[PDB]
Amino acid sequence: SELEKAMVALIDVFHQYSGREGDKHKLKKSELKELINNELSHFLEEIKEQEVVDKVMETLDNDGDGECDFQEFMAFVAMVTTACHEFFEHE
Amino acid sequence: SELEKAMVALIDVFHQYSGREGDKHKLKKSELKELINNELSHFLEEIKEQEVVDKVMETLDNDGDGECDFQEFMAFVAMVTTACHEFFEHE
Amino acid sequence: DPKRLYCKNGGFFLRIHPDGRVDGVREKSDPHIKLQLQAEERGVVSIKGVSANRYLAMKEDGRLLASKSVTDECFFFERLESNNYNTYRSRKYTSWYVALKRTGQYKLGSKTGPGQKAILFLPMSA
Amino acid sequence: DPKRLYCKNGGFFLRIHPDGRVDGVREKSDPHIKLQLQAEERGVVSIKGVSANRYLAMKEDGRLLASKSVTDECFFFERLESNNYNTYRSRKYTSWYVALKRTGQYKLGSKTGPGQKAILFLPMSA
Repeated sequence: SELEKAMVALIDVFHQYSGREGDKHKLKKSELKELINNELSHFLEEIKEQEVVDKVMETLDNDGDGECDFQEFMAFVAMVTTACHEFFEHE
Repeated sequence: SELEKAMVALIDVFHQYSGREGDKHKLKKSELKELINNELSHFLEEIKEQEVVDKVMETLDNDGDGECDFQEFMAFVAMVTTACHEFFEHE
Repeated sequence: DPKRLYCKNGGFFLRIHPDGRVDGVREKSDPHIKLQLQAEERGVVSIKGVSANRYLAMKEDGRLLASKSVTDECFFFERLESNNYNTYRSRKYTSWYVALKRTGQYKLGSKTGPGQKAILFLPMSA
Repeated sequence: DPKRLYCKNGGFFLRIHPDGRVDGVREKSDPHIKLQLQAEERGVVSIKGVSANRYLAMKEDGRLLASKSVTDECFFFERLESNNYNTYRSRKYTSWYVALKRTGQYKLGSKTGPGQKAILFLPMSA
Protein backbone atom coordinates (compact mmCIF):
# COMPACT_ATOMS: atom_id res chain seq x y z
CA SER A 1 0.00 0.00 0.00
CA GLU A 2 0.98 3.67 -0.26
CA LEU A 3 0.67 4.89 3.34
CA GLU A 4 2.12 1.57 4.45
CA LYS A 5 5.42 2.11 2.64
CA ALA A 6 5.37 5.76 3.68
CA MET A 7 5.14 4.71 7.33
CA VAL A 8 8.24 2.52 7.05
CA ALA A 9 10.16 5.49 5.67
CA LEU A 10 8.69 8.15 7.99
CA ILE A 11 9.29 5.99 11.07
CA ASP A 12 12.92 5.39 10.14
CA VAL A 13 13.56 9.00 9.10
CA PHE A 14 11.99 10.20 12.36
CA HIS A 15 14.36 8.07 14.44
CA GLN A 16 17.29 8.96 12.17
CA TYR A 17 16.84 12.71 12.55
CA SER A 18 15.92 12.46 16.24
CA GLY A 19 19.34 10.87 16.71
CA ARG A 20 20.89 14.30 16.22
CA GLU A 21 19.30 15.39 19.49
CA GLY A 22 21.07 12.64 21.38
CA ASP A 23 18.47 9.93 21.82
CA LYS A 24 16.15 8.76 19.02
CA HIS A 25 12.60 9.57 20.09
CA LYS A 26 12.56 13.38 20.03
CA LEU A 27 13.81 16.37 18.07
CA LYS A 28 15.33 19.57 19.47
CA LYS A 29 13.96 22.18 17.02
CA SER A 30 17.17 22.20 14.94
CA GLU A 31 16.34 18.72 13.63
CA LEU A 32 12.96 19.99 12.43
CA LYS A 33 14.69 22.66 10.39
CA GLU A 34 17.12 20.02 9.12
CA LEU A 35 14.15 18.01 7.84
CA ILE A 36 12.75 21.01 5.98
CA ASN A 37 16.17 21.97 4.62
CA ASN A 38 16.85 18.45 3.33
CA GLU A 39 13.68 16.45 2.82
CA LEU A 40 11.23 19.22 1.96
CA SER A 41 13.80 21.55 0.39
CA HIS A 42 12.84 20.17 -3.01
CA PHE A 43 9.26 21.32 -2.46
CA LEU A 44 9.55 24.30 -0.15
CA GLU A 45 12.33 26.33 -1.73
CA GLU A 46 11.81 29.31 0.56
CA ILE A 47 12.55 29.29 4.31
CA LYS A 48 15.82 31.32 4.53
CA GLU A 49 14.57 33.98 6.99
CA GLN A 50 12.63 31.23 8.82
CA GLU A 51 8.95 31.89 8.17
CA VAL A 52 7.29 28.47 8.27
CA VAL A 53 9.57 27.54 11.17
CA ASP A 54 7.92 30.21 13.34
CA LYS A 55 4.50 28.73 12.55
CA VAL A 56 5.28 25.01 12.88
CA MET A 57 6.89 25.49 16.30
CA GLU A 58 3.57 26.97 17.44
CA THR A 59 1.64 23.80 16.61
CA LEU A 60 4.30 21.10 17.03
CA ASP A 61 5.07 21.63 20.72
CA ASN A 62 1.66 20.51 21.98
CA ASP A 63 3.16 19.27 25.24
CA GLY A 64 4.72 22.61 26.10
CA ASP A 65 8.32 21.57 26.65
CA GLY A 66 9.80 21.79 23.16
CA GLU A 67 9.78 18.01 22.85
CA CYS A 68 8.80 16.51 19.51
CA ASP A 69 6.96 13.20 19.11
CA PHE A 70 5.50 10.88 16.45
CA GLN A 71 2.13 12.58 16.98
CA GLU A 72 3.30 16.07 15.99
CA PHE A 73 5.98 14.73 13.63
CA MET A 74 3.44 13.77 10.97
CA ALA A 75 1.39 16.86 11.76
CA PHE A 76 4.56 18.82 11.07
CA VAL A 77 4.66 17.38 7.56
CA ALA A 78 1.07 18.48 7.04
CA MET A 79 1.75 21.94 8.43
CA VAL A 80 4.72 22.62 6.15
CA THR A 81 2.83 21.23 3.15
CA THR A 82 -0.39 23.19 3.66
CA ALA A 83 1.17 26.39 5.09
CA CYS A 84 3.48 27.02 2.14
CA HIS A 85 0.73 26.08 -0.31
CA GLU A 86 -2.00 28.16 1.33
CA PHE A 87 0.52 30.97 1.75
CA PHE A 88 -0.73 32.12 -1.65
CA GLU A 89 -4.18 32.75 -0.18
CA HIS A 90 -4.67 33.79 3.44
CA GLU A 91 -7.71 35.29 5.15
CA SER B 1 14.50 12.87 -0.38
CA GLU B 2 12.31 10.56 1.69
CA LEU B 3 9.55 12.91 2.85
CA GLU B 4 9.62 14.51 -0.59
CA LYS B 5 8.52 11.29 -2.28
CA ALA B 6 6.10 10.57 0.56
CA MET B 7 4.44 13.94 -0.07
CA VAL B 8 3.80 13.13 -3.73
CA ALA B 9 2.14 9.88 -2.70
CA LEU B 10 0.25 11.27 0.32
CA ILE B 11 -1.10 14.20 -1.71
CA ASP B 12 -2.28 11.89 -4.49
CA VAL B 13 -3.79 9.32 -2.12
CA PHE B 14 -5.55 12.11 -0.23
CA HIS B 15 -7.24 13.43 -3.38
CA GLN B 16 -7.85 9.88 -4.59
CA TYR B 17 -9.71 8.84 -1.45
CA SER B 18 -11.41 12.23 -1.01
CA GLY B 19 -12.97 11.58 -4.41
CA ARG B 20 -15.15 8.92 -2.79
CA GLU B 21 -16.95 11.67 -0.88
CA GLY B 22 -17.95 13.51 -4.02
CA ASP B 23 -15.36 16.20 -4.59
CA LYS B 24 -11.60 15.79 -3.93
CA HIS B 25 -10.60 17.96 -0.96
CA LYS B 26 -12.33 16.32 2.01
CA LEU B 27 -13.26 12.94 3.44
CA LYS B 28 -16.63 11.93 4.89
CA LYS B 29 -15.56 9.57 7.72
CA SER B 30 -16.08 6.44 5.61
CA GLU B 31 -13.03 7.31 3.50
CA LEU B 32 -10.92 7.52 6.67
CA LYS B 33 -11.90 3.99 7.62
CA GLU B 34 -11.26 2.95 4.01
CA LEU B 35 -7.71 4.29 4.33
CA ILE B 36 -7.11 2.30 7.50
CA ASN B 37 -8.63 -0.87 6.03
CA ASN B 38 -6.67 -0.60 2.76
CA GLU B 39 -3.42 1.27 3.37
CA LEU B 40 -2.76 0.68 7.06
CA SER B 41 -4.39 -2.77 7.14
CA HIS B 42 -0.97 -4.36 6.70
CA PHE B 43 0.31 -2.58 9.80
CA LEU B 44 -2.79 -2.28 11.97
CA GLU B 45 -4.37 -5.72 11.72
CA GLU B 46 -7.02 -4.92 14.29
CA ILE B 47 -9.92 -2.45 13.93
CA LYS B 48 -12.97 -4.72 13.35
CA GLU B 49 -14.99 -3.38 16.31
CA GLN B 50 -13.83 0.16 15.44
CA GLU B 51 -11.51 1.12 18.28
CA VAL B 52 -8.99 3.49 16.72
CA VAL B 53 -11.78 4.97 14.60
CA ASP B 54 -13.42 6.28 17.77
CA LYS B 55 -10.21 8.05 18.80
CA VAL B 56 -9.09 9.44 15.42
CA MET B 57 -12.46 11.11 14.77
CA GLU B 58 -11.98 12.90 18.09
CA THR B 59 -8.80 14.64 16.94
CA LEU B 60 -9.36 14.82 13.17
CA ASP B 61 -12.47 17.02 13.28
CA ASN B 62 -10.69 20.13 14.49
CA ASP B 63 -13.08 22.36 12.57
CA GLY B 64 -16.14 20.84 14.16
CA ASP B 65 -18.07 19.89 11.04
CA GLY B 66 -16.80 16.42 10.22
CA GLU B 67 -14.82 17.80 7.31
CA CYS B 68 -11.34 16.41 6.75
CA ASP B 69 -8.41 18.45 5.44
CA PHE B 70 -4.70 18.14 4.55
CA GLN B 71 -3.85 19.45 8.02
CA GLU B 72 -5.57 16.63 9.93
CA PHE B 73 -5.01 14.08 7.14
CA MET B 74 -1.32 13.69 7.98
CA ALA B 75 -2.12 13.96 11.68
CA PHE B 76 -4.50 11.07 11.11
CA VAL B 77 -1.59 8.94 9.92
CA ALA B 78 0.31 9.81 13.09
CA MET B 79 -2.67 9.09 15.30
CA VAL B 80 -3.29 5.61 13.87
CA THR B 81 0.43 4.81 13.97
CA THR B 82 1.09 5.92 17.56
CA ALA B 83 -2.30 4.94 19.05
CA CYS B 84 -2.05 1.28 18.01
CA HIS B 85 1.63 1.15 19.00
CA GLU B 86 1.15 2.83 22.38
CA PHE B 87 -1.96 0.71 22.89
CA PHE B 88 0.45 -1.68 24.58
CA GLU B 89 1.00 0.86 27.37
CA HIS B 90 -1.60 3.39 28.48
CA GLU B 91 -1.52 5.77 31.42
CA ASP C 1 0.04 -5.49 43.01
CA PRO C 2 -3.30 -4.00 41.75
CA LYS C 3 -3.76 -4.46 38.02
CA ARG C 4 -5.91 -2.53 35.57
CA LEU C 5 -7.27 -4.69 32.77
CA TYR C 6 -6.77 -2.46 29.74
CA CYS C 7 -8.83 -3.60 26.77
CA LYS C 8 -7.44 -3.01 23.27
CA ASN C 9 -11.02 -2.31 22.16
CA GLY C 10 -11.51 1.42 22.51
CA GLY C 11 -8.96 1.72 25.27
CA PHE C 12 -11.03 1.04 28.36
CA PHE C 13 -10.07 -0.36 31.76
CA LEU C 14 -12.23 -2.97 33.46
CA ARG C 15 -14.10 -1.13 36.20
CA ILE C 16 -15.85 -3.11 38.93
CA HIS C 17 -18.51 -1.24 40.88
CA PRO C 18 -19.37 -2.02 44.55
CA ASP C 19 -23.01 -2.35 43.45
CA GLY C 20 -22.14 -5.32 41.27
CA ARG C 21 -22.03 -3.65 37.87
CA VAL C 22 -18.99 -3.85 35.61
CA ASP C 23 -18.05 -1.45 32.80
CA GLY C 24 -15.08 0.16 31.10
CA VAL C 25 -13.60 3.60 31.72
CA ARG C 26 -10.68 5.56 30.23
CA GLU C 27 -9.84 7.69 33.25
CA LYS C 28 -7.03 6.34 35.40
CA SER C 29 -8.29 8.38 38.34
CA ASP C 30 -11.06 5.85 39.03
CA PRO C 31 -10.21 3.69 42.08
CA HIS C 32 -12.58 0.94 40.92
CA ILE C 33 -10.34 -0.07 38.02
CA LYS C 34 -7.83 -1.51 40.47
CA LEU C 35 -8.35 -5.25 40.38
CA GLN C 36 -6.45 -8.06 42.07
CA LEU C 37 -5.79 -11.33 40.26
CA GLN C 38 -5.87 -14.27 42.66
CA ALA C 39 -4.51 -17.56 41.32
CA GLU C 40 -6.35 -20.79 42.14
CA GLU C 41 -4.72 -23.10 39.63
CA ARG C 42 -1.96 -22.85 37.04
CA GLY C 43 -3.65 -20.76 34.37
CA VAL C 44 -6.79 -20.11 36.43
CA VAL C 45 -7.23 -16.76 38.15
CA SER C 46 -10.01 -14.89 39.92
CA ILE C 47 -10.49 -11.16 39.32
CA LYS C 48 -11.42 -9.26 42.48
CA GLY C 49 -12.07 -5.54 42.70
CA VAL C 50 -9.89 -3.99 45.39
CA SER C 51 -12.08 -0.98 46.17
CA ALA C 52 -15.17 -3.07 45.40
CA ASN C 53 -14.63 -6.19 47.54
CA ARG C 54 -16.43 -8.22 44.87
CA TYR C 55 -15.29 -10.93 42.46
CA LEU C 56 -15.90 -10.92 38.71
CA ALA C 57 -18.39 -13.58 37.64
CA MET C 58 -20.17 -14.57 34.43
CA LYS C 59 -23.77 -15.78 34.37
CA GLU C 60 -25.22 -18.69 32.39
CA ASP C 61 -26.83 -16.11 30.11
CA GLY C 62 -23.65 -14.31 29.14
CA ARG C 63 -23.86 -11.37 31.53
CA LEU C 64 -20.84 -10.18 33.47
CA LEU C 65 -21.16 -8.89 37.02
CA ALA C 66 -19.48 -8.81 40.42
CA SER C 67 -20.40 -11.37 43.07
CA LYS C 68 -19.68 -11.02 46.80
CA SER C 69 -19.15 -14.75 47.13
CA VAL C 70 -16.58 -16.84 45.27
CA THR C 71 -18.38 -19.11 42.84
CA ASP C 72 -17.31 -21.50 40.06
CA GLU C 73 -18.15 -18.74 37.58
CA CYS C 74 -15.62 -16.41 39.23
CA PHE C 75 -12.70 -18.41 37.83
CA PHE C 76 -11.24 -17.49 34.46
CA PHE C 77 -8.45 -19.05 32.43
CA GLU C 78 -5.50 -16.71 32.09
CA ARG C 79 -4.02 -17.13 28.63
CA LEU C 80 -1.31 -15.12 26.89
CA GLU C 81 -2.00 -14.40 23.22
CA SER C 82 0.66 -14.11 20.52
CA ASN C 83 0.03 -10.35 20.53
CA ASN C 84 1.26 -10.01 24.14
CA TYR C 85 -2.30 -9.68 25.48
CA ASN C 86 -4.21 -11.69 28.07
CA THR C 87 -7.33 -13.64 27.18
CA TYR C 88 -9.75 -14.61 29.95
CA ARG C 89 -12.08 -17.55 29.39
CA SER C 90 -14.62 -18.69 31.98
CA ARG C 91 -13.91 -22.02 33.67
CA LYS C 92 -17.65 -22.62 33.96
CA TYR C 93 -18.23 -21.66 30.33
CA THR C 94 -15.29 -22.77 28.18
CA SER C 95 -16.96 -21.15 25.17
CA TRP C 96 -17.34 -17.65 26.63
CA TYR C 97 -14.67 -15.00 27.15
CA VAL C 98 -14.56 -11.67 28.97
CA ALA C 99 -14.87 -8.61 26.74
CA LEU C 100 -15.56 -4.86 26.78
CA LYS C 101 -17.39 -2.94 24.06
CA ARG C 102 -15.97 0.20 22.46
CA THR C 103 -19.01 2.00 23.89
CA GLY C 104 -17.63 1.52 27.40
CA GLN C 105 -20.18 -1.14 28.26
CA TYR C 106 -19.33 -4.78 28.90
CA LYS C 107 -19.74 -7.29 26.09
CA LEU C 108 -21.94 -10.36 26.43
CA GLY C 109 -19.91 -13.52 26.89
CA SER C 110 -22.30 -15.28 24.54
CA LYS C 111 -21.11 -12.90 21.82
CA THR C 112 -17.38 -13.44 22.33
CA GLY C 113 -14.94 -15.38 20.19
CA PRO C 114 -11.25 -15.65 19.19
CA GLY C 115 -10.23 -12.84 16.85
CA GLN C 116 -12.22 -10.06 18.49
CA LYS C 117 -10.66 -6.92 19.93
CA ALA C 118 -12.82 -6.76 23.04
CA ILE C 119 -11.32 -10.04 24.29
CA LEU C 120 -7.80 -8.60 24.42
CA PHE C 121 -6.90 -7.36 27.91
CA LEU C 122 -3.64 -5.99 29.27
CA PRO C 123 -3.05 -6.10 33.07
CA MET C 124 -1.36 -2.74 33.67
CA SER C 125 0.03 -2.03 37.15
CA ALA C 126 -1.74 0.58 39.26
CA ASP D 1 -10.76 48.61 -2.97
CA PRO D 2 -8.57 48.46 0.21
CA LYS D 3 -5.70 46.00 -0.04
CA ARG D 4 -3.69 44.27 2.67
CA LEU D 5 -0.06 43.68 1.76
CA TYR D 6 0.50 40.13 2.97
CA CYS D 7 4.21 39.34 3.24
CA LYS D 8 5.31 35.74 2.61
CA ASN D 9 7.91 36.25 5.34
CA GLY D 10 6.23 35.14 8.54
CA GLY D 11 2.77 35.94 7.28
CA PHE D 12 2.40 39.56 8.29
CA PHE D 13 0.28 42.34 6.81
CA LEU D 14 1.76 45.81 6.25
CA ARG D 15 0.29 47.98 8.99
CA ILE D 16 0.54 51.77 8.72
CA HIS D 17 0.06 53.70 11.95
CA PRO D 18 -1.39 57.28 12.10
CA ASP D 19 1.70 58.30 14.08
CA GLY D 20 3.95 57.51 11.15
CA ARG D 21 5.23 54.11 12.26
CA VAL D 22 4.93 51.03 10.06
CA ASP D 23 5.03 47.39 11.17
CA GLY D 24 3.54 43.99 10.43
CA VAL D 25 0.64 42.21 12.10
CA ARG D 26 -1.13 38.86 11.67
CA GLU D 27 -4.50 39.94 13.02
CA LYS D 28 -6.91 40.80 10.21
CA SER D 29 -8.98 42.71 12.76
CA ASP D 30 -6.64 45.70 12.55
CA PRO D 31 -8.11 48.60 10.50
CA HIS D 32 -4.63 50.01 9.87
CA ILE D 33 -3.69 47.16 7.52
CA LYS D 34 -6.10 48.48 4.91
CA LEU D 35 -3.96 50.29 2.37
CA GLN D 36 -4.95 52.01 -0.85
CA LEU D 37 -2.74 51.68 -3.92
CA GLN D 38 -2.78 54.89 -5.96
CA ALA D 39 -1.25 54.56 -9.43
CA GLU D 40 0.78 57.50 -10.74
CA GLU D 41 2.48 55.84 -13.68
CA ARG D 42 2.28 52.45 -15.39
CA GLY D 43 4.04 50.29 -12.85
CA VAL D 44 4.42 53.05 -10.26
CA VAL D 45 2.05 53.18 -7.30
CA SER D 46 1.81 54.96 -3.97
CA ILE D 47 0.76 53.11 -0.83
CA LYS D 48 -1.57 55.13 1.39
CA GLY D 49 -3.01 53.92 4.67
CA VAL D 50 -6.79 54.28 4.55
CA SER D 51 -7.36 54.56 8.30
CA ALA D 52 -4.06 56.41 8.66
CA ASN D 53 -4.21 59.13 5.99
CA ARG D 54 -0.46 58.83 5.44
CA TYR D 55 1.61 57.65 2.49
CA LEU D 56 4.35 55.04 2.74
CA ALA D 57 7.80 56.55 2.23
CA MET D 58 11.39 55.34 2.42
CA LYS D 59 14.18 57.50 3.82
CA GLU D 60 17.67 57.93 2.34
CA ASP D 61 18.96 55.91 5.29
CA GLY D 62 16.78 52.89 4.59
CA ARG D 63 14.01 53.49 7.12
CA LEU D 64 10.38 53.03 6.18
CA LEU D 65 7.71 55.34 7.56
CA ALA D 66 4.47 57.13 6.70
CA SER D 67 4.50 60.71 5.43
CA LYS D 68 1.54 63.08 5.49
CA SER D 69 2.81 64.66 2.28
CA VAL D 70 3.32 62.95 -1.08
CA THR D 71 7.05 63.01 -1.73
CA ASP D 72 9.25 61.44 -4.42
CA GLU D 73 10.08 58.72 -1.90
CA CYS D 74 6.42 57.69 -1.62
CA PHE D 75 6.41 56.16 -5.10
CA PHE D 76 7.18 52.47 -5.46
CA PHE D 77 7.50 50.29 -8.54
CA GLU D 78 4.84 47.60 -8.60
CA ARG D 79 6.30 44.48 -10.19
CA LEU D 80 4.84 41.00 -10.40
CA GLU D 81 7.27 38.23 -9.52
CA SER D 82 7.35 34.79 -11.13
CA ASN D 83 5.98 33.38 -7.86
CA ASN D 84 2.75 35.39 -8.28
CA TYR D 85 3.81 37.96 -5.67
CA ASN D 86 4.25 41.72 -5.83
CA THR D 87 7.65 43.34 -5.40
CA TYR D 88 7.88 47.01 -4.42
CA ARG D 89 11.01 48.99 -5.23
CA SER D 90 11.43 52.68 -4.39
CA ARG D 91 11.45 55.09 -7.34
CA LYS D 92 13.86 57.31 -5.44
CA TYR D 93 16.08 54.38 -4.47
CA THR D 94 16.19 51.86 -7.33
CA SER D 95 18.39 49.62 -5.18
CA TRP D 96 16.08 49.34 -2.17
CA TYR D 97 12.87 47.36 -1.74
CA VAL D 98 10.07 47.27 0.82
CA ALA D 99 10.24 44.36 3.25
CA LEU D 100 8.89 43.06 6.56
CA LYS D 101 10.85 40.98 9.06
CA ARG D 102 9.54 37.69 10.46
CA THR D 103 9.78 39.34 13.89
CA GLY D 104 6.94 41.70 13.01
CA GLN D 105 9.14 44.75 12.54
CA TYR D 106 9.88 46.38 9.19
CA LYS D 107 13.05 45.55 7.28
CA LEU D 108 15.56 48.24 6.38
CA GLY D 109 15.53 49.01 2.67
CA SER D 110 19.31 49.13 2.76
CA LYS D 111 19.19 45.46 3.78
CA THR D 112 16.85 44.27 1.04
CA GLY D 113 17.54 42.48 -2.22
CA PRO D 114 16.18 39.93 -4.73
CA GLY D 115 15.83 36.41 -3.40
CA GLN D 116 14.67 37.41 0.08
CA LYS D 117 11.33 36.38 1.56
CA ALA D 118 10.54 39.72 3.17
CA ILE D 119 10.35 41.43 -0.24
CA LEU D 120 7.42 39.27 -1.37
CA PHE D 121 4.07 40.96 -0.78
CA LEU D 122 0.57 39.84 -1.76
CA PRO D 123 -2.16 42.54 -2.06
CA MET D 124 -5.12 40.76 -0.48
CA SER D 125 -8.53 42.40 -0.73
CA ALA D 126 -10.00 43.81 2.47
